Amino acid sequence: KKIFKPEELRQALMPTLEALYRQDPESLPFRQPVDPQLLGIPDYFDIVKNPMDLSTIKRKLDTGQYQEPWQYVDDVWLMFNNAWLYNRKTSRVYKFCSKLAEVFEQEIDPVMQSLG
Ligand SMILES: CO[C@H]1CC[C@H](n2c([C@@H]3CCCC(=O)N3c3ccc(F)c(F)c3)nc3cc(-c4c(C)noc4C)ccc32)CC1
Repeated sequence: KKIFKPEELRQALMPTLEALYRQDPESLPFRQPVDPQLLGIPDYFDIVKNPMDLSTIKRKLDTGQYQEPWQYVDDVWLMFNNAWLYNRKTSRVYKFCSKLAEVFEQEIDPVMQSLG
């Protein structure tokens, strides 16, 4: 039973977020919030109720909004889940999402090792 102290957590989690950002081009569609007006997809917020993206995860990590690892993981998962939900499996964005989820599953493992 491990309970992370706040700044040990930020230092534990930030490398996993940097690993997502470092995927180029795969992280590019995820670096800023989806703007349905600019992209001419007005149904986006009908399907994606709770948007999430790397810039929002970064800001939340930087402002102590993740008190335990599972809250951070939840938001990362949410940004993947939204992208798989909204996009077709053949699309670049969908395949890029899968690449990032693959990276995340490797990079989050040491933190998970510490918890269990
Ligand atoms: C850096 O400026 C950005 C790059 C990605 C651009 N983009 C693009 C542009 C549109 C024009 C065609 C194209 O190839 N884009 C693009 C550009 C860079 C990419 F890495 C990429 F995978 C796709 N499509 C986006 C889709 C999404 C998306 C997500 C995430 N979930 O549901 C949807 C819909 C998000 C961003 C998309 C928008 C401007």
